[PDB]
Amino acid sequence: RIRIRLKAFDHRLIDQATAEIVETAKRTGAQVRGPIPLPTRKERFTVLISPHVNKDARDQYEIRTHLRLVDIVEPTEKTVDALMRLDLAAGVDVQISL
Amino acid sequence: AKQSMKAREVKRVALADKYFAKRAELKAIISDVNARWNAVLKLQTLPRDSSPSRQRNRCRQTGRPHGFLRKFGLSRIKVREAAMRGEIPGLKKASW
Amino acid sequence: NQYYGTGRRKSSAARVFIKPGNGKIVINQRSLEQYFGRETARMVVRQPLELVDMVEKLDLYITVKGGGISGQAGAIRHGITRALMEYDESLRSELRKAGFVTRDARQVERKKVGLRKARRRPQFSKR
Amino acid sequence: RSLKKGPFIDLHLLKKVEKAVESGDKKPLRTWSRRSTIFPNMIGLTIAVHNGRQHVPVFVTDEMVGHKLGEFAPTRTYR
Amino acid sequence: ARIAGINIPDHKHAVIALTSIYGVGKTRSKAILAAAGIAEDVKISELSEGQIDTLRDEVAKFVVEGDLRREISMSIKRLMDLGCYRGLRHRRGLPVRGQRTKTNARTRKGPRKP
Amino acid sequence: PRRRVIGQRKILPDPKFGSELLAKFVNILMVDGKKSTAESIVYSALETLAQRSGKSELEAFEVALENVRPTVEVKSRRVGGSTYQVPVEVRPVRRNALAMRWIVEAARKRGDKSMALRLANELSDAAENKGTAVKKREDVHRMAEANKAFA
RNA sequence: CCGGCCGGGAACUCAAAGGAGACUGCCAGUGAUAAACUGGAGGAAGGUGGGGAUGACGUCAAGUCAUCAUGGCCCUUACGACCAGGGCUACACACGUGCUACAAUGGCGCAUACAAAGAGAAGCGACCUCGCGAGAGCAAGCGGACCUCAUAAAGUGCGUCGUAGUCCGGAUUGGAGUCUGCAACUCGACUCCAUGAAGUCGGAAUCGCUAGUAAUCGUGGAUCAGAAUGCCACGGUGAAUAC
Repeated sequence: RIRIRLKAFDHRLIDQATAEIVETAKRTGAQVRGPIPLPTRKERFTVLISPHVNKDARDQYEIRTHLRLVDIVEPTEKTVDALMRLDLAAGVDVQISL
Repeated sequence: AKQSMKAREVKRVALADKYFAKRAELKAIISDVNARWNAVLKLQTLPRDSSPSRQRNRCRQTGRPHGFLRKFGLSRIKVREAAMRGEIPGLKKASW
Repeated sequence: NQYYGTGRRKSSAARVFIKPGNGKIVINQRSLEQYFGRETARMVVRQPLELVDMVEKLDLYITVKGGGISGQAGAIRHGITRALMEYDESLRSELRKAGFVTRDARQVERKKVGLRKARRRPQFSKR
Repeated sequence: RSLKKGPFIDLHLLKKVEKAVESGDKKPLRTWSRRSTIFPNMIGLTIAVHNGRQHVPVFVTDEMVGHKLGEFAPTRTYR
Repeated sequence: ARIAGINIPDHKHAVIALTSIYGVGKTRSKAILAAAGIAEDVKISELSEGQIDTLRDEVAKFVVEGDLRREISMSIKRLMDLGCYRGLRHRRGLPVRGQRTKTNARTRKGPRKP
Repeated sequence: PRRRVIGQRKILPDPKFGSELLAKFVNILMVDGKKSTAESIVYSALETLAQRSGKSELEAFEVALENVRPTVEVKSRRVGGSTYQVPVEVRPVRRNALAMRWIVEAARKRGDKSMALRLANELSDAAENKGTAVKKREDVHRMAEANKAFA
C-alpha cells in the first residue's frame, strides 16, 4: 500500500530516484510487486525559426516525461514514515496518493 | 516596443483579476433566464476591457503581440533566444 | 497446450495459440461470417490453409489489434506461421520458400515539413 | 436569421431614448453606438445609427420589430 | 389515389412527385426523407393508400404552394422597404455575393432581351 | 530512370484462379485502391463471359487474349526532324502489359450506368475479335508497315 | 449474467532500462594478384536496412536602427493620451494556391465489424426527457490505462434517378434557435425550408510523383468569448511504363 509516483524527464535521473526509494522501503520491508515502466507523455512543439516570412523553415521541439511506480503491498510503517524528511530530488516533484 | 502599450497592458492585467471574478459572478447570478430584468443591462458600468477573455495578455519581454504562446507567455523569437541558452529544462531537439 | 505465435505485421499482432480441436476459426469470440467477413480480403485468410493439411491439427483463439483488413490478414498469417514451426524446420523451409512467412516493413513514412503529404510538394510556382 | 432572447439597449442610448420619448422626436437620435436592440414601443421614434463615420437615420415602421437596428443604417456604398 | 387537392402528379417516384410539387424543392425532399424515411422507389400511380397518407402528412405540415407564393410576395415587399442596402442589392437582381459583377454574374437572374 | 534495375515485381493474385496473368488483370483493373467491388466486378465479368461464350472460361480467356494480341510498334525519338524510328520488338512483358491496358482502356471508353454489365458485354464481344479493342489493335498495326522505310 | 477477484502465469502485442543483429562472413565468378560488380545456411534485416536532425569558404547592396544596442541625427500643447462606432469577412480588375462537382461507387434505411494516436481545471461535465436543430437543465469522477471521440468509413442484399441537367450536382435573400462579449449591424459560425444556378471529365497545357510511395476514406493541435476548404501531426485500401 501507499504507492509512490515520480514525474521526471531524465531517464537516468528517474531510474536512480526509483532505485533508491525501493531499497529505502526494502531496508525493513518485503514483497513489492516490482518495477513498472508506465506510459510517457509526448508533445511536438514547433516554432517559426525565421522572424520574417518563409513558413517552411521551422524546427521541432519535444519534452519527455517519464513515470515510475513501485506498488509496495505489505511494507512496515517504519520505513514508509521514514520516507518523508529524506527528500533529495532537486527540481523534480514526487506524487503520492493517499 | 511601445511603452505606452506595455503600460496599458500591465495595468489592464493588474485590473484583470481585482476588478474581475466578482462582477462576472454577479452577472452570472443575474444572467439566469428566470425573472433576468433590466438590472443586468443597467449594470454596464464595467469597461468590458479588464475581462481576461477580451484581454490579449501580450508578451511581456519586447511587446510583440504576434506568436503569443500560452506555454511560455513569450513570442517565438525570444523563445528561440532563451531556450537555446539552455535554462529551460526538458527541452531537447526533436526527431523521430 | 499452446504454440508460440505473435505475428507482427503492419502494426497488427495476433496471439495465435492453437489447441486440439476443429479447424474452425473464432475471431473475437465470433465466427468470420457474423463478424461480417464478406468485406475486403474475403478469401485470403484460407490461403495459408489452402495448401497445408487441416485434418485435426489446428484450433485457435485469435485477437487482432491495429490496421484495417490487410493488416488483420497479415497478422493472422504471420501469427499462424510463427505457431506452425512446432513441426521442426522441415515445414519452415518450404514455408519461407513459398513466401508464407513474408514480413514487410513498408510502414507509413512521416509527413514532411513543406509537403502536404508523403511526397507531394506545392505545384511549382510561376517561372 | 440568428440571435436569441434578451434584447439589449445601451444605458446612454437608453438615456437618449427617454429624451426622445419625453422631449419629443424633434430630430433622430444620433446614436453613436449600434448595440441597442429595438423594443416594440420604439415604433414611431426615429434615430440615427453611426455606421462608423456618420449617424444614418433608421426607417421606423410597425412591421420590422424582428429586424436589427443596425440594418436600417446601411454600411456599404454604391457608385 | 389523390394527394393534397385534385391533380395528376402521378407517373413518377414519391421523391420525384414531391420535388415536382411547387412549394417543395429538393431541399424539402431532403427534409421529408430525413424526417420519415420513405423509400424512393415507390410509384405514386396506384399505390396503397397508407403510404399516400404518409406522403400527404410529410408534405402538408410545412409551407408550400399558395403559402409559398404569399410569403415570396411579402419577402419582396419587405426587401423593398428593408432599410438595409443589401435589401436593394438583392431586389435589383445584382449578386449579393459581391464577387465579379462585370459579366455573366446575372446567370441566376434570367433572360436579357434587346 | 537511367541507373535503376528491374526486379520483375509481383503482387497479390486472386486465390481462386491463382494465375499471375489473372493476377495482373485484376491488379490493373484496380482503381484508387479498391478491392471488394473491383474483384466482385471481375468475377461477374468472368462468369458472364463464360455464360455467353459457352466454352470453358479459361480457354475462352486465352482465346480473347490471343485475339487482342498485337505484334510490333515503334518509339518516338525526334532524331532528324522527320519520323526516324527503328522498329523495335517490344518486350514480351511490356507487350503483355500494353495489351492488358488496351483492354482496360477499351472497357473504359464507355460511361455506362452499371460497370458490371458494361464490362461483361464489352469483354464478351471482344473475346471473338469483334468488340472494341481490336480496332485499336488494327490501328496500331496500321501505325506499323510504314515505319520500316527508315531504319 | 462472460465479475481476470482468487493461486495467477508466460506463449502474450502492450507498457521503459540495458545486450546482441549485418560488418561484403567465407567460398565461386568477372576482375592486373588493386578497389569494386554477380549467389548461397541470412533476406525474420545484404550490399549507406528504410525514414528524420546534422546545410563547408562563399553569390544574392534580400526582411529586421519597427523586436533589439543608435552611427549622424530627429518629431517636441507631444509624430501622444483617450472613450464609443467603424478596415482587412469587404469589392465593376487581371493571377495563384485550396474545396464538394460532371453521376448510377451520391442524397436511401436496415441484422450493421477492426485505427493507431492526443488534448484534458477561465476545464473535461456517463443518471432522465425531447428536439425537422444548433442542443436544451439537475452532469457524477478527474492533473490520471480512472471520468468525454473507437462508434472507425471502407461491406454482404434488398432497388431506385436504369441516361441528363438527372432523385447528380445543396453558390442565394428572409422567416424560429446553440454558446457569444455589453450586444452580431462590410461583421461570430452552425440547423428547417422557399434555392439548385453553371457543369455530361475540359483552348494551344504545365506541374508533383520510381514502393505503403501519386490517389481513394477516417482522427488530434493553434485560436478557444466561437467554428477550419486550409495550416502542424496521424491510422486505413492501395496502381507501371526505369530499352
